[PDB]
Amino acid sequence: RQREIEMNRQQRFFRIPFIRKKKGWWYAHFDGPWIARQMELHPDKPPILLVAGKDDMEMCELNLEETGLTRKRGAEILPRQFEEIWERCGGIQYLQNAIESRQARPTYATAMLQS
Amino acid sequence: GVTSEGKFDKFLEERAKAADRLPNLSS
Repeated sequence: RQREIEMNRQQRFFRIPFIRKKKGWWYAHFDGPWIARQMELHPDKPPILLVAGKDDMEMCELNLEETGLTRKRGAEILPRQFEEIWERCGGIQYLQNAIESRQARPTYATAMLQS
Repeated sequence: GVTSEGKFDKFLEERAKAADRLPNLSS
């Protein structure tokens, strides 16, 4: 269910450039303190989409508080700024497939697709 | 403690490398 998650865990969204010109971008959706979705967009490359469970080995293992993301001015973004790019890159089908195959850890994002 | 933010930095650097195996859109 979406509201019970919502009403207990703040959903927070971040984007930062990769270190060395055009930069690649690292996007994240934190479901409370722990990452739920990760998206990596490099110039002239296909997107990398990552969801908790299936892609744990490629995803941030730190608690949000530990990352320093909340203390980097300009890193935090609107939910919709993440969502629009996630959806444009095929993130809905990606997560849905992960759910279907029983590879996705239940998060706010999967609750969003339970609709 | 900012060892953890160092850790986040190292993490980002390895992720940044994870795309060099991907094909270019241009060719």
